[PDB]
Amino acid sequence: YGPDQRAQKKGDIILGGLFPIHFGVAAKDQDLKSRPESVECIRYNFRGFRWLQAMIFAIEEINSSPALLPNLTLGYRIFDTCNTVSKALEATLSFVAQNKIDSLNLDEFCNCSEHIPSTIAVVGATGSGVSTAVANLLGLFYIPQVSYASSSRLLSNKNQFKSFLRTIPNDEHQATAMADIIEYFRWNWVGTIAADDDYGRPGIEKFREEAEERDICIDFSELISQYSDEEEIQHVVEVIQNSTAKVIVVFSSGPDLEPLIKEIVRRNITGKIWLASEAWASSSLIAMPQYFHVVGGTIGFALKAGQIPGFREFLKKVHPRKSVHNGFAKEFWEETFNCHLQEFRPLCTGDENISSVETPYIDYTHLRISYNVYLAVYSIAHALQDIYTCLPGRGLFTNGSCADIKKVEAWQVLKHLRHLNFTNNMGEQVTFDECGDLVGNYSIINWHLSPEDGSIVFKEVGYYNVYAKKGERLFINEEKILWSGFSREVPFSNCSRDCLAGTRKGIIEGEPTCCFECVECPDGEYSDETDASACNKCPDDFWSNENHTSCIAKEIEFLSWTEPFGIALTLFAVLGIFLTAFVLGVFIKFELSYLLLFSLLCCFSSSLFFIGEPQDWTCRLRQPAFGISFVLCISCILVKTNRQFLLVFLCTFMQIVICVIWLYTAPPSSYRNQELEDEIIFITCHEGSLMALGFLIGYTCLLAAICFFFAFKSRKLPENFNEAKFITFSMLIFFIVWISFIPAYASTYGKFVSAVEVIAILAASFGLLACIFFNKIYI
Amino acid sequence: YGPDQRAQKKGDIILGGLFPIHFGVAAKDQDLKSRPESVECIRYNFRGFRWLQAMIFAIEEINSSPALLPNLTLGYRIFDTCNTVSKALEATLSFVAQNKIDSLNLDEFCNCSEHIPSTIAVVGATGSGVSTAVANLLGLFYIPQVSYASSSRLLSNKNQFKSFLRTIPNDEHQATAMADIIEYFRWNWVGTIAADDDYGRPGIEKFREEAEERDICIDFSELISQYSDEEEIQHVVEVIQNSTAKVIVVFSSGPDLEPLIKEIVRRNITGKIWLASEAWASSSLIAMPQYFHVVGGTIGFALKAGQIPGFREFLKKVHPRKSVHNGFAKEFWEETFNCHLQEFRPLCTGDENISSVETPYIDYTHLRISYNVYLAVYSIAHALQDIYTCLPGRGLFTNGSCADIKKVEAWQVLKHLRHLNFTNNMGEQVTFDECGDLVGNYSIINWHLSPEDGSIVFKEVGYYNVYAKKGERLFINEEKILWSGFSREVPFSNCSRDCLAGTRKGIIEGEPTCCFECVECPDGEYSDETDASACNKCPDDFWSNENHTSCIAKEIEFLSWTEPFGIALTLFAVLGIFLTAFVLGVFIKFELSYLLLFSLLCCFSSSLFFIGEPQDWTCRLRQPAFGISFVLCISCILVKTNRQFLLVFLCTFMQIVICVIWLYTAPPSSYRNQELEDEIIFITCHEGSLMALGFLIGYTCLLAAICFFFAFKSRKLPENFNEAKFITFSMLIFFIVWISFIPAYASTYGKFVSAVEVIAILAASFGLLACIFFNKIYI
Ligand SMILES: *[C@@H]1O[C@H](CO)[C@@H](O[C@@H]2O[C@H](CO)[C@@H](O[C@@H]3O[C@H](CO)[C@@H](O)[C@H](O)[C@H]3NC(C)=O)[C@H](O)[C@H]2NC(C)=O)[C@H](O)[C@H]1NC(C)=O
Ligand SMILES: *[C@@H]1O[C@H](CO)[C@@H](O[C@@H]2O[C@H](CO)[C@@H](O[C@@H]3O[C@H](CO)[C@@H](O)[C@H](O)[C@H]3NC(C)=O)[C@H](O)[C@H]2NC(C)=O)[C@H](O)[C@H]1NC(C)=O
Ligand SMILES: *[C@@H]1O[C@H](CO)[C@@H](O[C@@H]2O[C@H](CO)[C@@H](O)[C@H](O)[C@H]2NC(C)=O)[C@H](O)[C@H]1NC(C)=O
Ligand SMILES: *[C@@H]1O[C@H](CO)[C@@H](O[C@@H]2O[C@H](CO)[C@@H](O)[C@H](O)[C@H]2NC(C)=O)[C@H](O)[C@H]1NC(C)=O
Ligand SMILES: *[C@@H]1O[C@H](CO)[C@@H](O)[C@H](O)[C@H]1NC(C)=O
Ligand SMILES: *[C@@H]1O[C@H](CO)[C@@H](O)[C@H](O)[C@H]1NC(C)=O
Ligand SMILES: *[C@@H]1O[C@H](CO)[C@@H](O)[C@H](O)[C@H]1NC(C)=O
Ligand SMILES: *[C@@H]1O[C@H](CO)[C@@H](O)[C@H](O)[C@H]1NC(C)=O
Ligand SMILES: *[C@@H]1O[C@H](CO)[C@@H](O)[C@H](O)[C@H]1NC(C)=O
Ligand SMILES: *[C@@H]1O[C@H](CO)[C@@H](O)[C@H](O)[C@H]1NC(C)=O
Ligand SMILES: *[C@@H]1O[C@H](CO)[C@@H](O)[C@H](O)[C@H]1NC(C)=O
Ligand SMILES: *[C@@H]1O[C@H](CO)[C@@H](O)[C@H](O)[C@H]1NC(C)=O
Ligand SMILES: [Ca+2]
Ligand SMILES: [Ca+2]
Ligand SMILES: [Ca+2]
Ligand SMILES: [Ca+2]
Repeated sequence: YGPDQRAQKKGDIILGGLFPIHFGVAAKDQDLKSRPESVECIRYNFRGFRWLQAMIFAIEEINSSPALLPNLTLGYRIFDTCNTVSKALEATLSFVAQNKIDSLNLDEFCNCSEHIPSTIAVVGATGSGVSTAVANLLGLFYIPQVSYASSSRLLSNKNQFKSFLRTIPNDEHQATAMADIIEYFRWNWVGTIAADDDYGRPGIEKFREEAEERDICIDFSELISQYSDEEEIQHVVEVIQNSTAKVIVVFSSGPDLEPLIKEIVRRNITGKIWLASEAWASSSLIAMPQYFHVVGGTIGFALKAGQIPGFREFLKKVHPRKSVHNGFAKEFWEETFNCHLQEFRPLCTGDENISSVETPYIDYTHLRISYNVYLAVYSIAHALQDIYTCLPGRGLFTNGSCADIKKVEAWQVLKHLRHLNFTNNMGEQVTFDECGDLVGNYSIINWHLSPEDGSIVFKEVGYYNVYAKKGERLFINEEKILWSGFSREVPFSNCSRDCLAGTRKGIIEGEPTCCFECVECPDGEYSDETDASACNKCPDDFWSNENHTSCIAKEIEFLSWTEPFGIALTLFAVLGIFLTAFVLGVFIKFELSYLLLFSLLCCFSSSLFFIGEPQDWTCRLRQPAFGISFVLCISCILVKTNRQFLLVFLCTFMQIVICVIWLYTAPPSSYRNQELEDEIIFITCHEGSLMALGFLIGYTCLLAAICFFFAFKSRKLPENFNEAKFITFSMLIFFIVWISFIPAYASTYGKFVSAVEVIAILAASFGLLACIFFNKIYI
Repeated sequence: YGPDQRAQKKGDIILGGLFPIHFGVAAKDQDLKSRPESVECIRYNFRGFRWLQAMIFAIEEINSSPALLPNLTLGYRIFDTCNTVSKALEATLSFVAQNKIDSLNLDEFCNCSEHIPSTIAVVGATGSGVSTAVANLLGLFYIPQVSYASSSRLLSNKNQFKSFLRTIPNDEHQATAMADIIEYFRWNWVGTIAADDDYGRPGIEKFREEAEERDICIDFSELISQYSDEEEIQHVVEVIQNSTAKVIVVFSSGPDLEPLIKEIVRRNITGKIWLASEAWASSSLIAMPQYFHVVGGTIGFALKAGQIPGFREFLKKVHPRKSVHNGFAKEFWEETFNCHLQEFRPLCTGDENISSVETPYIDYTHLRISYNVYLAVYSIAHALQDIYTCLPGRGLFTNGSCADIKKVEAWQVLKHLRHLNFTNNMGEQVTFDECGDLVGNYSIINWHLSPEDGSIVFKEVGYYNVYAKKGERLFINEEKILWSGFSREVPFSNCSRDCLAGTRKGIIEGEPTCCFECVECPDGEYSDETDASACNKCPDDFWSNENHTSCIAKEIEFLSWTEPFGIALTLFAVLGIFLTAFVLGVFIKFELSYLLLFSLLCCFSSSLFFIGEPQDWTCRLRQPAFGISFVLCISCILVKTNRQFLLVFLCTFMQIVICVIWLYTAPPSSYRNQELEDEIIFITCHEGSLMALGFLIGYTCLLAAICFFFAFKSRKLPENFNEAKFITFSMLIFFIVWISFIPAYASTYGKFVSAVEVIAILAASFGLLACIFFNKIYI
């Protein structure tokens, strides 16, 4: 009853089932001026009719085989939901009629002797919003509903849907797989579009939750339908164009993506690559070659293919007249042949060949959902069989007491369906869990343009083994994948391009983390990693490179030990010591010849003890550069004509005591400074307050000025071959050297602050020897 | 029929309605050993019973008033959903019994003469998952459903729910308001918890979508229920503790938050402040004083209060025996008095006062949902009235032909309900939109502990005017708000604390943007803003401060024009020029007295033309510092005893020609360098390759060495009061000055590179005058 397009056949036990023979209802709206009448469905679904044939086929095979349910035939009242909740509820109200005794005891019947014998288990409602509406109704009467293609996670909530089983995997696996795919191809900037019903809406929440643990931040999320208006589709495609994310994850059904794909190919937005949900990844409404400019190379999902024998030929035996138990065969025939059956459109002969025309009823490669229909009706049969072969004292009910077959109630069938364990034709075990659902392995496909009048061929490119460990479930042989239909390289789909190791990562205010900016980091970068969030700081021994990479450029080594700018001065000091030694040999062969020889050799020989890399000892050894000059300058008070003569310890020991007092004041320690940036490693010996200044002013600025005060009366006086004038010239030369020393010493640094001191000491020690020894020898 | 707990009363036209008298069903599960029987509901809902009384009250008021629907009474079969889809569907299958003629024509009736006269409009199903299940069923028969409290956005989809109206606002406004609240108090780190049904699940998607335009990034999102297990509640509160976000947005119903609040107060997680959805913001299951340690100061939402007169006393007239048309009064009485009515628990007298005991049936302040029930049944009445007062040729149906009253069908009532326009007792217009829903203004509340044996008082702290402009809808008088029950300052709820203007903002890899890190930025920060994402670069005139704030510290001004380190040298140059001028006056009073006076005055007077801030002219004027010395050094070849004498242009004009050739080689331009970092603004005049070196070696290193070659025979020769020896001493002094000049010039910079040149020039010009003029005068 109810609708007048059934597929009815009697039996001892009647199943019943629901199928999408059409695609939706007529788009006309009731203004409710007249009495509102039944809406007509509009498009036609050959794949849905094939699914109906798959249910019918297994019913006939069970009824023919005596090895399963003998002496007992099965019936079916298959209705047709035109993919809508209203058309589904119209049918499943006629399912529960003889069951309407419990609450409404006012049934009275008065309509049939068998009173429309009760259905025992419905099969289906492919739509997930359809099954949610039907299972609310069939949970009052505990009739088991075995869906074949409704696959949302809301239906696995057994406090509300108390009688619901399904032979399709849940969608907590598929939304994980579409996160693992993006994690495998390494994108981080995607977009989501879901159908606004119970298939896409809770299926995209799982994807949003499971693509934030992998930090794939999502650009946009928009909801579509199949009854949306042009402003909504406009808003959606403006969001699509207005963003830059090439990977779009569409979690939607077949005919709900149709108004979006129509509009996008009408506006020619080429470039986006679509991940596909399981519903429309193999869909004859989107797999059209005129759409291939935009939809191409879409990575999809499909369930594991099944094998049904003889079903291919059972499909061929269809006829509008020969099928008495099939109300849909006629409208199928006149749809596939554009006829008009009699009992614009030509009248139909009724002898046509179905394999002539091309239609998705028979043009197919793999049984996927038809296998699930087949498995569902076999599972109902095997639960009935395990009711049929139960012995007393062994059953599943109270006190082990099982029940009969001829008076069987639906809750018993549900009880035996919960504890099911049986084997396929493909030899696999089939069990429903505590939430009543199979688990299977998806087979990832890819849409290819078959270039010999073929519309679109689906090339299998991998799988997704849900049985394996987490982290390793996804195997993609990615040699076959033609991104956007033709290409071979993986398209870029990040938000910002990952820039190099010269820079760190800086951000934009109010934007997701998957796109950034990158700015170079200065003065000690050592930015070693490729996508560092903050480049490090260089260690104190090194300085950053030109291109700011890892700092192996180290600091300075300013010592000047064997440098060619100091080796010549070392040679000059050696020649000065040797010129002192030859004069010593002449003055030995042929106290003023002893002390003013030895100390004058010492002040010229120990001057080379301050060139190179300093330390504690070589930094404390700069006070003998005053002490040896103090002893060598005793000639100016010892060799005068107005000369007891060994009393030079009146001032030399005073200088030694001042140096001993300054050894605590100024340090015996070389100190580094960092005055430049890159090569600024120095050593400068850090004279404390005034120690060297006081020593110099107490010895060398005093001895020459005292000798000038005594030889101011001797410079205009010849004595001992003009030794007075020669000593006055030597004192003036030493005063000139110490006048040249001071500001050039005070204004320079590092390598060039020891070189001036050693040059001044060599100048004094060479001058005091040359103005004395040559005049004393050659005369 | 159906259930045996009705509230039934006859009438010409019967309404029917659904109400949550209990809170849920018994937690026992069917193992399905026996035949499964009807589940019993468990808790009791006094507020739900008050809502039922509010429906009954307005039905009696309409039936008493002759000014609305005269000569026509109204009936009602009010059932009770125990807040479940199954208990609702049991009732609304008994609603549609006489309507079951269209599809199932096998009704036959055979049960009643009037055949259970048809309901015309149901009222309610407060649960949004309950109304979604009922409205799928009542859209086949086009019965108008007027919900009073189901308020999700899925129900406003008129392709599927073709007959559904509601007198409660949608929840696209409330989820916007809870984003505007957080935007007003300026947090950016919140957490969301929603009930896993159709009230919280699509209501939190609107909040997630509308709190990313304001960049309030969400920490966690977890779904709860009321039939969840202890592992799930454990997982949720571990997520709550394990995070640091004090603002938690709970979008859930009354009894679904109960298992979470029980567990949280059992684990004493104090500190989180709860934003409240409209459902549980005024709920007698969560507003309990023992829970106040955790739930306190929760900002809530409530609908606009209504005013019903006499309803307070109509509630008082209740009795289990006097109410013949109310099956719930008995179980209400024995629940509110712990009696046991007869026809552990004491037997009940049946004379008790209801206002004695405290219960949410009568302990209330504002009618909120009861007003919506009242408005719903008045709206049904007024649509019936506008059917009743229609004239022919005027109606809303086809050809203007309206229909009668005595044979009225439900779709006509739906047609008149769509075009409704009527006025309240509070004088406001009530219209349903094209999606069939009122719009109202929420009144934001806050939970306060009434400290005189009061449980929890709800203090109104503002509103949310949805009629106003976007951006300005939310008014919170925030002087009343006690955060966490007692405090007064707004609690901090950001992810990272907003740090200061010394630093920029750096990020952590794999974390949301609402928390960051902040690192100081070096060497030209000028980080002026308070939360800059990247501090700027300082301009070329300035350098960054110590605390890296806005760089008003500028660069150097190294010129030394009127400095006290150059003013003394300016005084020395003026005294040198005056000492030249007095010798000029003496040599005038009492060519070697003309040229060697004027050029020797010029080389000492023009030396002050190179101290200060240089320019093009003052940078080109350093070649006369060679030219004037070249003319003043002609005395060494003009005043000799072996002296035609005006042939000084043999070398002075050669020097002038070399200077003219060098005026193109070396620039007449002062050049800046930046050798230090902070104060490094210099000007150094950038001598080109060798121009000044060639000029110096061609004039001053040549004239003295040529004069020494001629006076080597004259230094041991007195002539003209020893002028030869005096000129030899002057030439030696000039050679000493030029020997002191060179490396101290080559090794210094900036301010201290002009000071050495001007000192050397003053030393030469003072020496050549002092060794000549005094000896020529005093003799
Ligand atoms: C879009 O942005 C993605 C950031 O999420 C980039 O993903 C990065 O890819 C790198 C490889 O290309 C990964 O490097 C790997 O790091 C692990 C350490 O965990 C190493 O063992 C691997 O050897 C190393 N791979 C290689 C080839 O060296 C990054 O870890 C990964 N980033 C993250 C956060 O996981 C995408 O590369 C980028 N896409 C494009 C096209 O630039
Ligand atoms: C948590 O983080 C929030 C960031 O989202 C901070 O919000 C910031 O608050 C500031 C005021 O406290 C805002 O400054 C305002 O900026 C506007 C310019 O658009 C000016 O007109 C206002 O005068 C100015 N307000 C003041 C008082 O100067 C920031 O704009 C705002 N940030 C954003 C992105 O909107 C919260 O302050 C922070 N919470 C705590 C406790 O630190
Ligand atoms: C699940 O997917 C896996 C992977 O494709 C399939 O496991 C394979 O099974 C065959 C037969 O046992 C083995 O030869 C292969 O080695 C397996 N692959 C592995 C272990 O990686 C499996 O058939 C799929 N289906 C089911 C129901 O498990
Ligand atoms: C909506 O909220 C607004 C704000 O509280 C209410 O508007 C006020 O209405 C009264 C009466 O007309 C005026 O005196 C106030 O000035 C209004 N407030 C404004 C304009 O900010 C209004 O009553 C609420 N309800 C409805 C149905 O609009
Ligand atoms: C797309 O970008 C343009 C450019 O500003 C803007 O005007 C338009 O509103 C955007 N559309 C959407 C849907 O954001
Ligand atoms: C769309 O673009 C593709 C390539 O840019 C081009 O081949 C095709 O003709 C375009 N179609 C339309 C309708 O613009
Ligand atoms: C035993 O079985 C009978 C009927 O099968 C049942 O009524 C009884 O309750 C059972 N007793 C037990 C203990 O299981
Ligand atoms: C029952 O199912 C389990 C796993 O689901 C399987 O191991 C076992 O073999 C099954 N029983 C039979 C008899 O096949
Ligand atoms: C909470 O944090 C602890 C500390 O690492 C961790 O062991 C635990 O798993 C966390 N719990 C959750 C729910 O993340
Ligand atoms: C919870 O904590 C509050 C304050 O820290 C304290 O007053 C209260 O006694 C605690 N309760 C329990 C059960 O620990
Ligand atoms: C006029 O009204 C009659 C009955 O009310 C109806 O049958 C007819 O179709 C109407 N015609 C028009 C043009 O509205
Ligand atoms: C009908 O409703 C509109 C707004 O909804 C209002 O302006 C008008 O006054 C109403 N009509 C009557 C008669 O009140
Ligand atoms: Ca399809
Ligand atoms: Ca933003
Ligand atoms: Ca409540
Ligand atoms: Ca992360």
